[PDB]
Amino acid sequence: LVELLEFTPLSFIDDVINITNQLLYKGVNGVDKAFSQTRFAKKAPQEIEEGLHKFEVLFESVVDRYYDGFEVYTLRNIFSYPPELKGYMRTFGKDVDYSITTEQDAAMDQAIQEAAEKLVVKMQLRRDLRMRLSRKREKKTEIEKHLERISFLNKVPENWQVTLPETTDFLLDQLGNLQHAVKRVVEASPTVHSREVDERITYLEKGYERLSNP
Amino acid sequence: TSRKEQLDAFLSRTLSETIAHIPLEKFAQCFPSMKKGKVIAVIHQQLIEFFEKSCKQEYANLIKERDLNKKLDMLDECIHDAEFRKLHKAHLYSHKRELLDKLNQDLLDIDKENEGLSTQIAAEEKATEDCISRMQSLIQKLEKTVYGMNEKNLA
Repeated sequence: LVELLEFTPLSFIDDVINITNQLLYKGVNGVDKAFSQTRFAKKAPQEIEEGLHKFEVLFESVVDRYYDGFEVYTLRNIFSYPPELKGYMRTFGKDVDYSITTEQDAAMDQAIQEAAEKLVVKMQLRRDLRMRLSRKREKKTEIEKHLERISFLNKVPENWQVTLPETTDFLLDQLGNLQHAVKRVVEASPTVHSREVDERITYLEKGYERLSNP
Repeated sequence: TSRKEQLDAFLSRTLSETIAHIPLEKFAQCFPSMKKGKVIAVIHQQLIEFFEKSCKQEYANLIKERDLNKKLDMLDECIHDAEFRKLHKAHLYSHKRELLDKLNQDLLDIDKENEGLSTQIAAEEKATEDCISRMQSLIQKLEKTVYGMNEKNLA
């Protein structure tokens, strides 16, 4: 009974209020995006931001007041009972008035050992999958870091003072090797660090450092 | 009237009163310079519809996820039973019933989580493959610029 009265309501209430809050802020963000479709956006950016912020403060204060009213009434009126009935309330026998045979008590025991088998197997899959995803994330982030580095090399300007042919042949040779290394990343299992890729880019950066030597 | 009905009715009154307390007139007051009252109203109407419908959908789901109806029906019952008495192995099996309910919930939750996981992976694959094709043609573009520096040297 007291699990039901003192604990069951709590996670329900928390969820309802929390999802309401989130939806209020998704609502406000949809409003702001809509304003950007109007002629009014360009003309009145500060009025729109400040008004929408005022409306948000109000909307939040309305949700806070009524959803607190909601919290109170479910804890105090729905998840409550008349305390004069305390002393007539069963010594816990909804279940007890109904016979349960020994056959069925061992069968429920089977249906628990069976679903604990399913869950152990599935939890192995989740482990395997969590680690796969941890890798692919690292690898994505690493590769974006590398893409940014060569993009930067692509936006460097020739700052007009005489390039040595040994350096330009060294850049061409490293670019060649970087194609091969970037190709090996895509065709094979992801590692903690694509070292050859990283180093040839580092050589490329050093090459370009030498060309723009102040 | 049942508890589960009392709750649902109150939760709807909460939402519906929330909405009544952010009505168009207060929205429009926040933007004094806007003359297309029509546009402001369409915007406000789309807010209220998103919020209301999304709220109702989420509240339906949490109510099922948390199994509240059975619970509140049991409470009504536990109070009916007490009235009846004021007028006029077992708890083993109930635990086992509760535990089996829980496992079966858990088995459904990890199929879902594991699906998310498999999907999130597939997106990580596709995003690194895209970053690599971008890498491969940036490399070709750097190749051209370096040949071009050599070609400039011949003049």
